[PDB]
This record gives sequence, structure tokens and C-alpha cells, in this order.
Amino acid sequence: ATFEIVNRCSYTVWAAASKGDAALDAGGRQLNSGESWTINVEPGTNGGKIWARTDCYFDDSGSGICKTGDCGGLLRCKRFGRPPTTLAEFSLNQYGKDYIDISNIKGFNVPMDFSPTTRGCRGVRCAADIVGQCPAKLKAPGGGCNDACTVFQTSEYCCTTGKCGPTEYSRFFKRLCPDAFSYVLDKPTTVTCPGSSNYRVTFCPT
Repeated sequence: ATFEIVNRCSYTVWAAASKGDAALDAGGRQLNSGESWTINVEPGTNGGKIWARTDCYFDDSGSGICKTGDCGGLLRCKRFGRPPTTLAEFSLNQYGKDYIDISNIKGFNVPMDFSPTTRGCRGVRCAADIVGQCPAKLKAPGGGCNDACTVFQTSEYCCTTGKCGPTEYSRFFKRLCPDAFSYVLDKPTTVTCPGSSNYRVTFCPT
């Protein structure tokens, strides 16, 4: 499957693509404002994520640090990134279907649109100013708006027992971005697309 990753932000981002134990395609790349990066994702990929990283410094060997979304200091991510990270999530060719969603479960750093470029399903978007509106206790100094599980590490926010409800913090993310997951047991906002669809992830779509 092809993913086109487009940076419409006025600032540079470092895109990342991983399935948690391996890079997807090259795993990461710098995207200046306006740049597009096309990656190929193997069919059947389960649990892939794409996210943006902000304020990165990397040396010639691809080693460095980012203020949001850092994946163990590598330009080319093999693992998932440190919150806060707005997440495009996907599982492809699962019994004939693709499933896509945007998640705020690991916080929010950059607004995002996640849309198919082939026919047969709709896209999802979280483009509100969550960082500007972020509650004081969730604000991350590096930038971004953390989720409550990251900040407070309780069974309720992290849903560790498999029973948890919405919270004041999850409802904040949900109020600004209803089409993104706001906590682990949120009513799902997954979209079902035809198997082997292609997609575009746009940072700062508005």
C-alpha cells in the first residue's frame, strides 16, 4: 500500500512510520514545509502508526533528539515515539478490510488529516488547536498536550484493568476532536476501508 505523507505545516517536521518492532519503509524523514514523502507499506501490516516529530536535531549518523515523538533518538524510527504524538493508526488487509483511525490516546502534538486516496471510505481529521487550549496540567514543556495516562500513571487514565470511564481530561480531547480516540475504551472511531486502499497523511491540513 502507498502512503503519501505531506507536511502542510509552516514548520519542519520529522515524519516517522513504525509498526512498533520495525520501521515502515525508511522509518523516518525530514519534511520541510510543503514537502511530500511517499512510503510503501507491506500488505497485511498490523498495528502501523505514522506521526510527526517536532524540534529535532540529528547528526550525520541519524542520531539525535526531538522534543515530541522521539523514537529512541533515531531519525529512522524502529519503535514508537515518546508522547505527546497525534497518531495515524492502521491495520491493512485484515480479512479483506483496512482499518484506519486517528488517536489522541498518546496526546497531541501536530494537527493531522488521515484520508484514503482510493475510493470506498471517508477520511478522519483532528485539526483543532489542542495545544493552545491544552489544560495546564497536561501541557508538555517541549510542546504538545500530553494525555492523562502519560502524566498521572493511574489505572483509571491508563485503563490498566480493562475497566475505565471517560475523564475530565479525555473529554477535553474528545470535545475538540470527536473523530479521534480520546481514551482506551472510547466508542471506536475506526474507519473501515477496502483492503489494499492507499492513503495520504497531511500534517496541518488547515
